[PDB]
Amino acid sequence: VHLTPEEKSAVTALWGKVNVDEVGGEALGRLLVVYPWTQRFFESFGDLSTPDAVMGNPKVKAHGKKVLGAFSDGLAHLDNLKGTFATLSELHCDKLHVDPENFRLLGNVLVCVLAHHFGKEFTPPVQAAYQKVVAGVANALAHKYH
Amino acid sequence: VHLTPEEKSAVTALWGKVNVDEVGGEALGRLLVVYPWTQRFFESFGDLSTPDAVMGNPKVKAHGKKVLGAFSDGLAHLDNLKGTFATLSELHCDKLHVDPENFRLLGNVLVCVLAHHFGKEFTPPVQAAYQKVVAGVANALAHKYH
Amino acid sequence: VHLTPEEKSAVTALWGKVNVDEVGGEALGRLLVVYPWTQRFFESFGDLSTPDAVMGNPKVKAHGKKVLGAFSDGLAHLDNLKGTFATLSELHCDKLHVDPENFRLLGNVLVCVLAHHFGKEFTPPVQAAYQKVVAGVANALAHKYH
Amino acid sequence: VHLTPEEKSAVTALWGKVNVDEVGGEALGRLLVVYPWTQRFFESFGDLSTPDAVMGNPKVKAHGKKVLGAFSDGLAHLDNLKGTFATLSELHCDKLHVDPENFRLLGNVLVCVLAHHFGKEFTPPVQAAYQKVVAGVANALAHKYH
Ligand code: HEM
Ligand code: HEM
Ligand code: HEM
Ligand code: HEM
Repeated sequence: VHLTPEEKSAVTALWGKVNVDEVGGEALGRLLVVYPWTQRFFESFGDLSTPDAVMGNPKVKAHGKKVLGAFSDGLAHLDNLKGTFATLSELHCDKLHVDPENFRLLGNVLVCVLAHHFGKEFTPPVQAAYQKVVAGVANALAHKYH
Repeated sequence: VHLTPEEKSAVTALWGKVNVDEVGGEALGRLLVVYPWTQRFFESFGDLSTPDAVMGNPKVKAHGKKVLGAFSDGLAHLDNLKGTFATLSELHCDKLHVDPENFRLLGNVLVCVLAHHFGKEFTPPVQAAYQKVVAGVANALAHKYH
Repeated sequence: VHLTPEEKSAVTALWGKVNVDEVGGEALGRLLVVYPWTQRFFESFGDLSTPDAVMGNPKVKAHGKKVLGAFSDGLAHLDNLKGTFATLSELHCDKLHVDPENFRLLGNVLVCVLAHHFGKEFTPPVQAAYQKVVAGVANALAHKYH
Repeated sequence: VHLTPEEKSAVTALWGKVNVDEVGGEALGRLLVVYPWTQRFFESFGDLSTPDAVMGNPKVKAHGKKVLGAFSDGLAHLDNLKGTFATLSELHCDKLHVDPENFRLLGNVLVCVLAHHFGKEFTPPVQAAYQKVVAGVANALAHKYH
C-alpha cells in the first residue's frame, strides 16, 4: 500500500467512526450469506443454514470482531503489513488453508459494508483508497503462499 | 440466474426505488476512479485524470445512464439474459474487446452503489440476490467470448 | 461453449490420444501441489504433506480418474454442459462447498498437463478450443451458485 | 517470492536452457489467440485477426522476445521483483493501462509454454516454483495500481 497523505488522512478519519464490534460481525456474516462456499471454514460454528442463522450467530459475531481488530492494526501499520501479519499469514496459509480469493471477497464485502454505513461520506476517492488497503491486507495474509 | 420468488421480489421492489439515471453515473464514475485501467475504454470522453474530472464528466454521467438502462432490461428478462444481451455482447466482445473481468468489477461497483444508497434496506439476502443478478449479466455480456 | 466444427474436431482428436487414467491423477495431483489450499478438500484422503505424498496418494490418483471421467462425458455433450453437470453441480455447491475459483484452477492445470503431454500438437487454436471447454465445464459445475 | 533452495536451483537451471525467441513469440501469440480481448493493446501491430495472422506476425514475435527479455532480469533478482520491475510497472499502469488480470493471464500462458517446451523436466514441484515466480512478476508489474 501507497496512499498519499490525503488518502491516508481520509482513510484513518473514516475508520475512527467505525464501530468495529458491529462492522466485524456484519462483514463476516455478509461474506457467509453472499458467497456460501465460505461457510465451509466455519462449519463448527453451528447453524449457518439461513441468513438469520448466520447474521445473529454468536460465534460469527465474536469472530468478526476479532478479524476486524486485526484489520485496524493493519491500518496503523500500513508501512509493514507483511511484518504485522506475519503470524496470521502462517496460520491462514499453513494451517487453515484459506484460498487467497477468499481474502479478496472479504475485502470487497468490507467495502460494501462501509458504503452501507457511511453513504455519502464514502466518496469515490475514499472507496479507491479503501480498495488499495483491502488488497494490501489480502496480499499480506496470503504471503505464505508466495 | 436462480432467484427464489422471495428473492425475485426483493430485487424488483428495490430496483423500483432506484434513480437509474443517477445511480448509473455514480457506478460508472466510481469504476473509473477505483479501477483506473478501465479509463482506457473512455479516453474520448474528455478529462478523467482526476477523480473530480471523472465524477464531473457529463459524458460519464450520460453513458452510465445508458449502462443502467440495459441493466434495468436484464432485470425484467431474468430468464432470457443471453437473448436480451445478444446484441450488446457482440458489440462488447467483437468490437470493443472489453475484458470479461471488467463486467465483474462494474457489477461489484454497482452493488456498492446500491448499498451506499439503500443503507438499511440493503440486507444480506438482498445483497445475496443482487450479487446473483450482476454475475448473470456479466456472464450474458461476455457470452461472445465463451 | 461455442466451438467451430474445426475446434470441436481438434478437441476430439487430441482427447482420443489421452490416457484418462494417467491424466486424471496427474491433474488432480498437480492441483494440490501448485495451489496448496486445495488440499483442504482432501484431508480424508490421507497424507498430502509432500508433493510426493500428493502425487503418490492412491485416493488422489483414484479421485483424479473419476474427475476426468466426468469430464470426458461433458465432452460428448458440449452442446449441454449445464444439464450434463446439473447433478454434480448440486453436489459440489450444495454439499461440498467447492469455491467456483477452484474449478478454474483445475481447468488451468488440465490445460498445462495437455501442453506438457502433447507438446507441439497442442497448438494455439487447440489451446484456445480447450480453454473454452474447461471454462464451460467450470461454469457448469458452479451453476448451483448462480 | 520464496523458493526452497531446491525450487530455486530447479528454476534457474531450466531457464538457462530456454530459447527466448521461441518461448517469447509463442507466449505472446497464445495470449492474443486464447484471450482475444488482449488484442486491443496491440492494435498497432497489424493483423491479429487469425491464429496464423497472429503467429505469423513478426511485430508479435519481436515484442514477445522483449517481454521475455524483461522476464529474464526478474529471475536474476527474485529477491526484489518489486524494485526490478518498478519502471515497467509505471509504464504499464500509468501509460498503457493494462488490467492486472492480463498480467495473470500471460503468466498462465507462460507456464503452459514451459510445460510444452520441457515436457518431462516440467515436474509438479517445478511447475509450483514457476507458478510462484509468474505470480510474483504479475504482482510486481501491477504494483503501481496499489
Ligand atoms: C481481512 C482478512 C482477515 C483477517 C485480518 C483475519 C484475521 C483473523 C484473526 C485475528 C484470527 C484469530 C487468530 C487467533 O486464533 O487468535 C483469525 C482466525 C481465523 N480466520 Fe481469519 N481473517 C481474515 C480473513 C479470513 C477469511 C477470508 C476466512 C475464510 C473464509 C478466514 C477464516 C478464519 C478461520 C476459520 C479462523 C480460525 C477460527 C477459529 O480459530 O475457530 N479469515 N482470522
Ligand atoms: C456489465 C454491464 C454493462 C452494460 C449493461 C453495458 C451496456 C452498454 C450499452 C447499453 C452501451 C451503448 C451501446 C451503443 O453504443 O449503442 C454500451 C457501450 C459501451 N460500453 Fe458497455 N455496458 C456494461 C459494461 C461495460 C464495461 C465494464 C465497460 C468497460 C470498462 C464497457 C465499455 C463500453 C464502451 C467503451 C462503450 C461504447 C462507448 C462509445 O460510444 O464509444 N461497458 N454499454
Ligand atoms: C471441474 C472438474 C471437476 C469434475 C468433472 C468433478 C467431478 C467429480 C466427480 C465425478 C466426483 C465423484 C462423485 C460421486 O461419488 O458421485 C467428485 C467428487 C468430489 N470432488 Fe469434484 N470435480 C471437479 C472438480 C473439483 C475440484 C476443483 C474440487 C476441489 C478442489 C473437487 C472436490 C471434490 C470432492 C472433495 C469430492 C468428494 C470426494 C470424496 O468422496 O471424498 N472437485 N467430483
Ligand atoms: C510478464 C509480464 C510482462 C512483462 C515483463 C512486460 C514487459 C514489457 C516490456 C519490456 C516492454 C517494452 C518497453 C519499452 O522498451 O518501451 C513492454 C511493452 C508493452 N507491453 Fe508489456 N510486459 C508484460 C505484460 C504485458 C501484457 C499482459 C500486456 C497486454 C495484454 C502488455 C502490453 C504491452 C504493450 C502494449 C507494450 C508497448 C508495445 C509498443 O511499443 O507498442 N504487456 N512490456
